[PDB]
Amino acid sequence: MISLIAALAVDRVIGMENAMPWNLPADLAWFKRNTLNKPVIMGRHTWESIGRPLPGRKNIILSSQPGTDDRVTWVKSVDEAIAACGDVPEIMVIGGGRVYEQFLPKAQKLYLTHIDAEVEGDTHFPDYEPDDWESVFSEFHDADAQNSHSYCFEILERR
Ligand SMILES: NC(=O)c1ccc[n+]([C@@H]2O[C@H](COP(=O)([O-])OP(=O)(O)OC[C@H]3O[C@@H](n4cnc5c(N)ncnc54)[C@H](OP(=O)(O)O)[C@@H]3O)[C@@H](O)[C@H]2O)c1
Ligand SMILES: Nc1nc(=O)c2nc(CNc3ccc(C(=O)N[C@@H](CCC(=O)O)C(=O)O)cc3)cnc2[nH]1
Ligand SMILES: [Mn+2]
Ligand SMILES: [Mn+2]
Ligand SMILES: [Mn+2]
Ligand SMILES: [Mn+2]
Repeated sequence: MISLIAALAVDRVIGMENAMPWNLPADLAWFKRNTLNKPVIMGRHTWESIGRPLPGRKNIILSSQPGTDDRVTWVKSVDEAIAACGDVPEIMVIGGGRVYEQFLPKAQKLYLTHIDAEVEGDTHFPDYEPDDWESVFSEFHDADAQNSHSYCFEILERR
């Protein structure tokens, strides 16, 4: 099973200038809990944005060019990325925009954080057809002293 996990600001913005400009510790904790001990697939731009391997996960990087770091697994196509994960129950695709576009048709589950923040950005999460997805979990949180915007965690499953 393939799942996508992402955090979206208003208008589905996910990034600006290869960065995420907000800081929401509760969302990073949600990301860690839902990805730990699973393989994570990311594109090369997101690998450069993160800047180091994510511990406790098999890190698979999609790039057309040879890898430059043997602490992670480099693959050259979607099918190779999937095969490199092996026979696991759940593969997590962690972006960025172009990678989400390629895996969305193959995904059964979306883990989305909706952040109430207006962000100039240059990368968006793909348009997804709402009729194809059922919301199976949602949890709203107001802003607090650690998290400066309100946010909504949602899990959607393909119908
Ligand atoms: N808010 C969130 O949840 C979230 C999550 C992830 C990322 N982001 C943000 O998203 C932005 C990066 O997204 P992006 O769309 O620019 O880049 P991306 O999807 O991270 O990376 C695209 C790169 O991945 C490689 N790639 C993708 N598909 C491939 C394929 N089928 N075969 C081979 N290589 C493939 C290519 O690398 P080569 O050029 O090396 O071939 C391509 O240029 C940043 O702003 C980051 O902060 C946000
Ligand atoms: N919901 C969500 N939030 C994100 O921030 C996010 N980020 C990415 C890509 N970027 C990043 C950037 C940093 C870290 C990171 O530092 N993660 C640590 C934090 C653990 C914690 O804060 O408790 C990790 O071990 O996962 C992960 C992904 C992909 N999907 C996401 N999905
Ligand atoms: Mn092929
Ligand atoms: Mn197999
Ligand atoms: Mn949203
Ligand atoms: Mn806000």
